[PDB]
Amino acid sequence: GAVIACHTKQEFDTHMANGKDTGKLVIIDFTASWCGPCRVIAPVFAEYAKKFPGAIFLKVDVDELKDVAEAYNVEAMPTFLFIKDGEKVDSVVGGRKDDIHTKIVALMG
Repeated sequence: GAVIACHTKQEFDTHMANGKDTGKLVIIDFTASWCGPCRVIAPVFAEYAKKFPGAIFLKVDVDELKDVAEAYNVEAMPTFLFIKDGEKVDSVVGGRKDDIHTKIVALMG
């Protein structure tokens, strides 16, 4: 149960495809190194990955994958997107710890 940093669009796509194929919830943390709030939520997101080995936890640095961030209309940092069966199903804008846990548990079933 580990957070996977996706450093290329190709890396992002292969893990996204794995989640779609296996029916697992995928949670993307859209983050930046300049971002204070992102730094704060980072260890919490890492801990969720350990607690939920049944879901896939991806990290996307918005300045590294500018095209992926744009595709997801990322307009505040951090933004967490929840993907299920290929589609966005939910989001959390900001380091809202409890909200993130709640949605993981609810969406995983």
